[PDB]
Amino acid sequence: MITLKSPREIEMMDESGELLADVHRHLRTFIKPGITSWDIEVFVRDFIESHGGVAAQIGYEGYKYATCCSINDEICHGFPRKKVLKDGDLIKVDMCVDLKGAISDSCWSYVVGESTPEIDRLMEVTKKALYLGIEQAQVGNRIGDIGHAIQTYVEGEGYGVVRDFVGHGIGPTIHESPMIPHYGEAGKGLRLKEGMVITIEPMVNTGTWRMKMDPNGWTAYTEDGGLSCQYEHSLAITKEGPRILTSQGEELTY
Repeated sequence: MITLKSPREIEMMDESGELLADVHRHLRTFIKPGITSWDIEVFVRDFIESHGGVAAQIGYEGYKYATCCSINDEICHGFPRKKVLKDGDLIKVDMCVDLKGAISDSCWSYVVGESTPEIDRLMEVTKKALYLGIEQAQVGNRIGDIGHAIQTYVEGEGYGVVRDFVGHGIGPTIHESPMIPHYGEAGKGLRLKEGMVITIEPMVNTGTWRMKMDPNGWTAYTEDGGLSCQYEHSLAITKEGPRILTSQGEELTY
């Protein structure tokens, strides 16, 4: 149930991740005030599919979309909808790609139009946090090292680290064991081994880390109305150290 991938599998997951990365790159100019999150769904789904892939979230546990679009105080699992995006919206776009059977997952945050100081700071903290996480993903370190790197940094900046959602393994589906919490204690619990493929995907809130659920069973809101932010990568645990499968270019450049 935690499967270890072979070099060839990892390779294909890397090719899957390049297509998803490429969708993210194209989102940088497509996302603007006046579009809806439904337009993002349509565009992402057409891009993945016209390049041979399958949007792996469709049918996952009944989910119907290629994408999650979580706006502002929505933390994760927002539905793309025909609601107009505005100046100042912070939208997290989550998508998964299955390219010839190989899975990649990656959520990236975008600010729509003119940003604010509050949003520029939150996004830069969340993204740093992802990368501090990824640093801890070495063969031999343990899963709690990843949570401890993230929580210490996020909390030191004044923010809450969501707790109710966590990273996970990937391959052969979009969501496998093991769990990767984004808070925790260095040196605990499960040990990372070569050939694991996982996501790191901290969700960071400006105020409490607590959430409430929408009636739809999927979408989560911050409990206090603070903005929430997420960045995610898929990565392979290797002897060389973490190989980021969904990289969009040079790290922290984007």
